[PDB]
Amino acid sequence: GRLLRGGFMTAIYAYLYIPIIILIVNSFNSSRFGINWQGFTTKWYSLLMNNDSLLQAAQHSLTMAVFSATFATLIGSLTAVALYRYRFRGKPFVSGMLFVVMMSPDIVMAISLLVLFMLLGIQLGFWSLLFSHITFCLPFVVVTVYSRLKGFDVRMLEAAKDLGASEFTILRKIILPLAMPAVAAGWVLSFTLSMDDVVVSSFVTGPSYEILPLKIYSMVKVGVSPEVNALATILLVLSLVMVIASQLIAR
Amino acid sequence: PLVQLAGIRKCFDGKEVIPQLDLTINNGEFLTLLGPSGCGKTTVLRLIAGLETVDSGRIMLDNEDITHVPAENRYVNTVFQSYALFPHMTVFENVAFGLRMQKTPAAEITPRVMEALRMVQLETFAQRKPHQLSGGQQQRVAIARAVVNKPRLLLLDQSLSALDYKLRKQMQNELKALQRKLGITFVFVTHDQEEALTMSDRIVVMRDGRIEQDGTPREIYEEPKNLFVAGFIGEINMFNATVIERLDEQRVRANVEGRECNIYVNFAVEPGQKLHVLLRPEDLRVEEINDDNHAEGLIGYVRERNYKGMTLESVVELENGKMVMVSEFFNEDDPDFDHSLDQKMAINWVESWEVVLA
Amino acid sequence: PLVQLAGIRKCFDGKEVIPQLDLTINNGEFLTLLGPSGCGKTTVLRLIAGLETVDSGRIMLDNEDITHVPAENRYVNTVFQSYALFPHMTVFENVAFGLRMQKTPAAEITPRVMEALRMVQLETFAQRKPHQLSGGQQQRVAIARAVVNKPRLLLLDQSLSALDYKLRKQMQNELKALQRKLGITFVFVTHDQEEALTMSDRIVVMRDGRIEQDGTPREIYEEPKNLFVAGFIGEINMFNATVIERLDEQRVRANVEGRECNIYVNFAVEPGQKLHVLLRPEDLRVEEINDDNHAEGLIGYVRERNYKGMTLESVVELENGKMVMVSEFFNEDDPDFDHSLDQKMAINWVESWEVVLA
Amino acid sequence: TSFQNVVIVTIVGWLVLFVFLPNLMIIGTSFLTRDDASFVKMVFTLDNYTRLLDPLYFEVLLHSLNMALIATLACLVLGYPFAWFLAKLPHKVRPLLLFLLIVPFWTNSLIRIYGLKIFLSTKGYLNEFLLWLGVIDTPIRIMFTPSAVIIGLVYILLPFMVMPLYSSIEKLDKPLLEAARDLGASKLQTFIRIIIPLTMPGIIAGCLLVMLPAMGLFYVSDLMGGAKNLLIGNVIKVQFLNIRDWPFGAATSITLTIVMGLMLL
Amino acid sequence: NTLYFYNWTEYVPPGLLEQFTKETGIKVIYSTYESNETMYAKLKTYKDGAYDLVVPSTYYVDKMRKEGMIQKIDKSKLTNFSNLDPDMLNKPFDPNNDYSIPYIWGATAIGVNGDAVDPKSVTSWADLWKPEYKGSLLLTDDAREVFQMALRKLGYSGNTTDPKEIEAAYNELKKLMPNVAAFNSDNPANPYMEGEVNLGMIWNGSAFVARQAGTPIDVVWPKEGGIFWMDSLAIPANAKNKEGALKLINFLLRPDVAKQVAETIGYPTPNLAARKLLSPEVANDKTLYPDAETIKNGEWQNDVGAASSIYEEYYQKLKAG
Ligand SMILES: Nc1ncnc2c1ncn2[C@@H]1O[C@H](COP(=O)(O)OP(=O)(O)OP(=O)(O)O)[C@@H](O)[C@H]1O
Ligand SMILES: Nc1ncnc2c1ncn2[C@@H]1O[C@H](COP(=O)(O)OP(=O)(O)OP(=O)(O)O)[C@@H](O)[C@H]1O
Ligand SMILES: [Mg+2]
Ligand SMILES: [Mg+2]
Repeated sequence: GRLLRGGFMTAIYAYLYIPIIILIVNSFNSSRFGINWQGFTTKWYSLLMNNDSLLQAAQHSLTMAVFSATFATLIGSLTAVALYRYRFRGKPFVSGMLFVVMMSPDIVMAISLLVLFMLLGIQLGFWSLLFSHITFCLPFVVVTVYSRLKGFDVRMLEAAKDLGASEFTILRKIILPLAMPAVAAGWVLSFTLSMDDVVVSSFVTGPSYEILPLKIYSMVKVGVSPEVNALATILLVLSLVMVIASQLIAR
Repeated sequence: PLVQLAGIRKCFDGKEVIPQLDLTINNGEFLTLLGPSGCGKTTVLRLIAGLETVDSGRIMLDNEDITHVPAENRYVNTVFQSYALFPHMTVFENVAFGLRMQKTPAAEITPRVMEALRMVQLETFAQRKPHQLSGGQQQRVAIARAVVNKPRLLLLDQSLSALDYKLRKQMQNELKALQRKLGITFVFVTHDQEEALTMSDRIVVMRDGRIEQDGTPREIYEEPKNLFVAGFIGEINMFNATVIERLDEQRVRANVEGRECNIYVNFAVEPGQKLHVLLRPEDLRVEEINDDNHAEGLIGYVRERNYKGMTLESVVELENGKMVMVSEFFNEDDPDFDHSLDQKMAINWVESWEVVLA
Repeated sequence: PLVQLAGIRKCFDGKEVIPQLDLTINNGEFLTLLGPSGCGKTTVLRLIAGLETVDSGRIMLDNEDITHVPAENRYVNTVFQSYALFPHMTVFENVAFGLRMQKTPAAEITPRVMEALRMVQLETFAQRKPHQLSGGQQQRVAIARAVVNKPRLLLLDQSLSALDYKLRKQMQNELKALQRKLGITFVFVTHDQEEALTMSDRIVVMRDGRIEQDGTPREIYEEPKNLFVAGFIGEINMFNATVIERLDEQRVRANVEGRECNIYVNFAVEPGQKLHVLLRPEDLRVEEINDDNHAEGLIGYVRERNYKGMTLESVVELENGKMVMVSEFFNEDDPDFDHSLDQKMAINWVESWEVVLA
Repeated sequence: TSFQNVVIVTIVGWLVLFVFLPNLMIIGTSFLTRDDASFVKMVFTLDNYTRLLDPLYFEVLLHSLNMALIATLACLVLGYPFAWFLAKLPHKVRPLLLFLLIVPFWTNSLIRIYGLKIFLSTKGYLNEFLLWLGVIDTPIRIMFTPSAVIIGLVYILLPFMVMPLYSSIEKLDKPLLEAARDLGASKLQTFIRIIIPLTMPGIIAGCLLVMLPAMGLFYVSDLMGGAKNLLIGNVIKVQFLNIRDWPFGAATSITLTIVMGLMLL
Repeated sequence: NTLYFYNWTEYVPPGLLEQFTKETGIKVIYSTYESNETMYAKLKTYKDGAYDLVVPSTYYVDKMRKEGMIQKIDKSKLTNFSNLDPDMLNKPFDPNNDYSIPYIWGATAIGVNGDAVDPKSVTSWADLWKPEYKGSLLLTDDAREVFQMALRKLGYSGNTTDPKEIEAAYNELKKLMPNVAAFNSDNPANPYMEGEVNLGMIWNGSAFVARQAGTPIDVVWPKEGGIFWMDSLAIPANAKNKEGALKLINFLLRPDVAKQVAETIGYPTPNLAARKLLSPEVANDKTLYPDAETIKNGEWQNDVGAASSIYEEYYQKLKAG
């Protein structure tokens, strides 16, 4: 009984991790189309450390993901709380715009927003990318937090109001910890959405704010060298060490 | 007059729970509310506090209109029935929540919290989560959380139900001492009638939102005003009487369960009315009647006993076919025939002890 | 012997909660469990049910081992304290959940559910969700959900606490009628002691996981065995006595609170011992003494009188510096005599009505 | 009341600025005419909608809906038991495993698909392994078939079903489950009558978040299963970037959104 | 000043650009794009953004002269214009190299895996229509290449601009569908290294790179012809720094720079003074660098007005059979 459950969980983990090991191994092959092993080499890493035009793409993408995810989770959490508890004139109008965003073919957005920014005078670059990375990634956090909020126990809210609790403090202390997993899920989902975007950013960016996925997609002409595998291994190692530090230090 | 409720009316989904209600609460008063299990008692407490509002009427506190002021702006506190307890905090944070939100300086947060915890005999459970405690402990934590502050109006709704008798006496004395020393007004909701009668100085009985009787805890027992407030406070046995002759200005002759006798009536009466005579179980005396002849006393047969502690409840059936509910003290070590079953029995009452109603 | 518990021991988070236990529950029995608010009664009730398996020990139901047989296979039912009530189902569905889960024919579901609801006086609340009800109505639904399956063993955890007096009497009568008619075994845990004595056949008092005394509803109140069982079951006064000399057996001379008197002791006693003499408040007689000379009685002054319904509590302090308790009927009101205040009076008992402990 | 007012005003203003105004331009464009060197001209026509009556567009819409529903159901079936099993593990381990599930998803999708194609191809590692140990005499061909499209969609869109489900499962109330088990229940009946009615919001949220994005993934499907079948994404992309008929693309997008909204009732 | 470069990601090697900065103070800020269509749309819409040097295709060097989006290249001060093969110089899509300068060229042809299929068994385009090749052909996913395959099989020109001829091409392509196994969306060499497909369309440079990794993929020149393509350098007609761009072109026209570029990526180079410096076996490989008459009497993908819509609509209809 325990054995079957473990087999299921390890089967899914294998399904999600067995290509990553292949990429890590092929980061050391000598073939530029890794389908077979042709020797052990470290040429690709030395090439990467000297490229000085792909590293900046990684840094820009990381900063974009962090800032976009933080503001998106904050605004989405406040939106979900507002829809569930607060009372104002029109909620259906607010709800419908999120659905329209979730159904935009991702090509029409990159043109409508581009025309809008030129009309408004916003310079293309950091700010234009952020204002488009927050707009989407919003329905996902709104939906998650609204799903978590439903079924809430109003006895706690009533007791907190009875003891004296302004909206800010009751929100924070009573609702934020009791709905924390939804917030964390929203943060990670927003982070992973702000790294695979290639269509909106290619239009709403400017001459110098190049990001990493654009480079990978444009390498399709000359073939994708194991350089990007070397970059992916480094980023994976950083992600793993960050959490093995966070868990061990405090919790 | 600390709190005044005038014309307050409340309906839930189109049905009435409080049609009309006029009530006044003063300073330094212990007021208890009693009712027939579902009339309305938590609705009134929530209306007084900042919870659900009122359809029509007026609420006044310190001669100020507060009917449209929310919670977190009224100086009242409440103890719930479902133990509204924060599940992600220790006992200490639960108790200190109220102190923290009124910007209490950080020096005296701990001594006051530990004082309250010592009051409820839970000083050793400071760092334990609510899901690691039991019912009485959770209830005591709720009491402590409500009484840490210094509110002028404290509403308690079944705050002493999950404790044992010996500990309930200590908590009654604790609350009484707090009220005497400080000056907090109390609104106490309970169903244990003896605790209500011992502990308080006004008792209000309700029935479907109607105030049926309001008075000091002695008129509730000694002098009932309707027939409902007489058969609700305790055990009572009702006798039907027909007035015969007006003897004196305080004495009337009446035929009651078929025997002519003398009763005390203090209102206008005319031969031809049907009156209710009310007596208590502990006011009736019983005597053995071996002789066949019977005079000046009801005849009956004792059927069973109960032995409910210090008292021996006794049921005696009359030839008419009605119970009487006779009560006494159980003296087991006394051998002078304390108990005997299946015998003819006589019951009498001392005059000027009954209660007369129309 | 329907259920046998041998050697049950359970520890929570490394601390002992139930150290050791040996219990036997028979057929057609009413067993009541009393303890001081933290003793471990509901953990015992859970151990009986399929929930909360044991760390070590053994349980038989008839002659078969259930100690590792899970729930859903034991034929016991429970009435919870927190009213474990489904919020997405109506009252009707809550009641009929159990009936449907054992594959009952679809014809008999409705009459059985309606009979169960008529027993609890909630026929009109058939199509209302739980959150629209009050505490008492929710508890009545909780009783009805467990009753309607007709189980062999029924466990109740404070199932008559949220009601008023008159309805509580009706539910007590109804449960007793069911037990007499069908043959169910009841394990009922409650804190109201008068109800515990009036409706039970075996009473088990517990403290810190220990079975302190098991006996009939009379042996608890008349002849306690321990000093803890004497200070937990009611009000009591304890005096210190020293034996002087032993008269003819079943009679011993002793000095208690400065007065030499007779006490009935039925075991071996040597001179110089210190014994406890316990008396109940109703077994003392208080008599006025206007004359300065005092003989045959302890002398003291009354300090306050309390009006508890149908009685008149009074506390008297001796010259020694100790407060003792005296009780008598107060509906002796409308008398000539029988009212007084701070004076000098004597306390005397009736002989052979005491309880003596080592 | 000031805090609520500020929150509401901010939420409405952001949405109006960044969602309403572009959509008004889209609607205005959908009723206009194609012109070179301006992308649009000032002529009011209804032909950009009456050209949607050919069977091609309805057929591609049906095919897209079919693939999306299959991927959604497969993710549900493969993910609900995963969340249920993980909800039983000790409290210390849970967040670590939650994060280890998502750390593979923090790498570029194209590289991940390249890894999968290396894995499952004819001359891939799986076939060589299953050949040198015996069994599988001829290579097993799985690529360039409709099944590979489903495998890729699941490989891309699994967490979007897991996390909303785990959030809903974690909050389940223990006393209700204990009461059910005590009233003579069983595992199947507890699942049917209690857990699902109390977890339905999580299922609905996950289904929306796996289905609606699935209609925009036309690049993973193209890689993993050829281009032998068309999808709506390719139609709009060629209408915008290859034929350069912007009004017609706007019309197709608006009709797609209206149909998808009405389908959900 | 500074220079803006709009190109594919790795088309000009890194480190090679460092010597341009060392020799001349100009520093290059590099911006990249996914496809030519995105380049056209982004350049046309965002007029405020100014780029300094862009690399279009043979189609899009045309369509950008008639609409002013491109500028004349002053060839007087390109001192290395001699080092370029005259065959690629003058073509009908740029009349006198006034608006473009060739950078990288190539061809499309039949690629055959010699391990499983005999290279000499197939010799022309029409042999892909034989019924034995069912479910084993790879085709490129762009309308003009497939329609050019069909048109050269029939005997017409690539830019036919006559609807009747496109109809015959569509009818002929409808018969090829039972043979197609996949339409390729990424690098042509990628589907062949996994063994999914053993015969079909391929680029010659991709075949060279694939052979340099252990997979014997031979390329056979179809008798009907080969479909040619090339990329060019041009100036985007709104540029703040024109001298920097026109110096960068000169730097890229050097012999050693061209040899490095042709070494790091296998695609043929148009410098004649640079292919001599390459390896003896690379320059003489007949498929990579075909003989002169085939190149000069070749087909180049010029621009046809208003008929590209027909090609794309037909490519849409043909897939959804
Ligand atoms: N949310 C509600 N919706 C509709 N009716 C309600 C609601 N809450 C209570 N009622 C009804 O109000 C009436 C009494 O309200 P309430 O709960 O305050 O009575 P109570 O006497 O204070 O509680 P208890 O019975 O425990 O003493 C009940 O008939 C109850 O069914
Ligand atoms: N989850 C728990 N973890 C650790 N200790 C617990 C836990 N639950 C209860 N205890 C301890 O069990 C003891 C009481 O056990 P139990 O709940 O069986 O009796 P009880 O509920 O207090 O009886 P009553 O309801 O009459 O007050 C308390 O010391 C309490 O702190
Ligand atoms: Mg209540
Ligand atoms: Mg309990």
